[PDB]
Amino acid sequence: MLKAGVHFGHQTRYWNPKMKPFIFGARNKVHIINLEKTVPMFNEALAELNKIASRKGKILFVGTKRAASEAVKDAALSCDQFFVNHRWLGGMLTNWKTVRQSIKRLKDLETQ
RNA sequence: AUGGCUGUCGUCAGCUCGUGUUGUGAAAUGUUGGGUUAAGUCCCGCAACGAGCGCAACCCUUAUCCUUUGUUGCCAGCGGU
Ligand SMILES: [Mg+2]
Ligand SMILES: [Mg+2]
Ligand SMILES: [Mg+2]
Ligand SMILES: [Mg+2]
Ligand SMILES: [Mg+2]
Ligand SMILES: [Mg+2]
Ligand SMILES: [Mg+2]
Ligand SMILES: [Mg+2]
Repeated sequence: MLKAGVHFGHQTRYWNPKMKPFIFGARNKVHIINLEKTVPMFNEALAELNKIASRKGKILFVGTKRAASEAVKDAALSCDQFFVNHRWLGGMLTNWKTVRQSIKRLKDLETQ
């Protein structure tokens, strides 16, 4: 059921064809998602995230679009996980060996 | 055939590498873009993240002042010559 609040979908422009099964679609030439399809998927995702946390893992929230910036740092501060709040540095994971020095370099400033 | 040394483009601001990513590949990106600088100088942005040789600084000299020392250098204030 509609556990959600009020979003009823968005993104009138440039709709991706391969998302047709998730589209309900109607008003004011703006697509609206099929929340009936969403709820089982969101619950399934929520259940899985838990399993991971239960084996002790990090989730690394990612959301860099202004609006959500503060929303992310807070949600990630709580739950003691980690987050990326601003521009995602290309290669932040593929070459972790190089960004590691930047972290170590950063740690130096805080201590000094 | 060479070492060493030297001129020259040019004291011009450029030249590259590690990892990552893109391309079948030669390669590309970074190093491009908006401003700015004498400067690849700096800031912002950005599949790039960092680094090196260059630029700048550290060197010599010149322009002001202070402390120390005062002869073979100096003579403001004192004595007569
Ligand atoms: Mg390849
Ligand atoms: Mg170049
Ligand atoms: Mg290039
Ligand atoms: Mg530029
Ligand atoms: Mg430079
Ligand atoms: Mg750049
Ligand atoms: Mg120099
Ligand atoms: Mg006299």
